[PDB]
Amino acid sequence: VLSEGEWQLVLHVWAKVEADVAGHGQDILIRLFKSHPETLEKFDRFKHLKTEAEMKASEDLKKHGVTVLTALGAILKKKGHHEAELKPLAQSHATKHKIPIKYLEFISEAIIHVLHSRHPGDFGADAQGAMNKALELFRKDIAAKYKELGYQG
Ligand SMILES: [C-]#N
Repeated sequence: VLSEGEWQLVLHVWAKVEADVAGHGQDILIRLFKSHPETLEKFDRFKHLKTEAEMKASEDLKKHGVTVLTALGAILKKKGHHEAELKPLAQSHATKHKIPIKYLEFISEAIIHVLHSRHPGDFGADAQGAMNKALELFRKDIAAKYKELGYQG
């Protein structure tokens, strides 16, 4: 359970993301695909992008990044009361896309890295700690849903 103070830190930093969801989305995804190209193989529509330049050029990837961050922000804003939001998400990622929890840890790293790169002054140790806490809660609850749906991790 995160405290109100920790959620305030998470939401405060998230407000910076909201100023440019598309920009942040591109950075986070490109980051993920570069650090872990294996995650790219999971996206049929993006598998062919060879370089970072091509990724930035992709209109579809930019649209996708918006969809991802929009969903994540809606979850974070629930401050832990996200059971209903997690259900559809857990089902498509477990059953349809087969996304191991391990990949969710990789994207969590990508998010933290980008926030650190783009907002040093607002992403100090405490803010990063609060953000890490929130993302861990997300992964914990998503993993539980995985088990219930027959995927596991
Ligand atoms: C999902 N990206």
